[PDB]
Amino acid sequence: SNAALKLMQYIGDAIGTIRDPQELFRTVTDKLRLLFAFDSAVIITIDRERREASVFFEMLRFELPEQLRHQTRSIAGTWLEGHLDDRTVTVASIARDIPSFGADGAPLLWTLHELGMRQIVLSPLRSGGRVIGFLSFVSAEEKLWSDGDKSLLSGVSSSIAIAVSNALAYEELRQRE
Amino acid sequence: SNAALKLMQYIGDAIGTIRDPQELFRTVTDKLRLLFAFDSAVIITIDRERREASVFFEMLRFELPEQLRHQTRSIAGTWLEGHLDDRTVTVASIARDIPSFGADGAPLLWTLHELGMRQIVLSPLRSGGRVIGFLSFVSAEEKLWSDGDKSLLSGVSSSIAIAVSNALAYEELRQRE
Repeated sequence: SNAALKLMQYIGDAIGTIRDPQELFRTVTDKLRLLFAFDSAVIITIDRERREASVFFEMLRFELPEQLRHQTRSIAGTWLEGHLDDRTVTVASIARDIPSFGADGAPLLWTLHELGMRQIVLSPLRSGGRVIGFLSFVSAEEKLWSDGDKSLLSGVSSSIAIAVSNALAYEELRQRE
Repeated sequence: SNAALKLMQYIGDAIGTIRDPQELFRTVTDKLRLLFAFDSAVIITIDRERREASVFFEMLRFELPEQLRHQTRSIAGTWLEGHLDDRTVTVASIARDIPSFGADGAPLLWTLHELGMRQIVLSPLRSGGRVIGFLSFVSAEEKLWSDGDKSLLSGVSSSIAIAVSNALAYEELRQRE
């Protein structure tokens, strides 16, 4: 109904008003909680050629160890690298839905499961035809996601992609001079 | 309505998939006609310091006089300069709501009326509190703009604000190259 409509208008408004990123994305993450269930959310940005991922923003309810607390890490040959072309939302059981899962090549995933996380949602972020990042949720319980929930998350993510791409361009401008 | 929600989702999606900016705005504009009945639209960029505005995108159903055609022009002392702090959408009768009308200070206004436009709407384009430009519509008929109409225009303008902001960033970026 108008619930999703109003959330998008709110995000839109927030984007064109709130000046600093860290407080923008807090406000946005908090409001997402009116439509979507999750315990923890992160925005990750992707460097396809360097095969790397960076934490762009986080709102965590757990605390992970330090080695896995790096802002940037390789994703070469990891489960995530296989979602670099996604158009739609992914809702996966950490321990069942991901073939990498083990202490082996998915240490992160293994540690998340260890922490008592059970479910991870991926919502791809696009700009100019390229996936530039993901919005992600992580939860202790397996939250039920209908196709329509997923569609609504896609739509709201369009907005976030928007905001994230803007920031990224203010960065690329900053470090070009 | 559902048509409103989809309109936003569609725009968010166009923005994340369409590499070419001119066809991005042709596409987004035409989709705006399904919910908004208007003659012609324009996207204008503002330069508050220099007191100028530039035509960024146009989708007109009429030609303008040679002398009103310019890419870049002064808005110093114009009725537009008074809307540079606007948060909300302005809907206005050309001959009744604009004090600059008729005076030689608003020749563009005059032509539009001459051309048979009667209502114009301003939608501020905003990125982090500052107005960077305007989306604007003209119609010969003075349609009723509900608050819900205006909210829709605002929310959708939000995304278009960041699309244009981004375009301007990449432009600078390809000069620093």
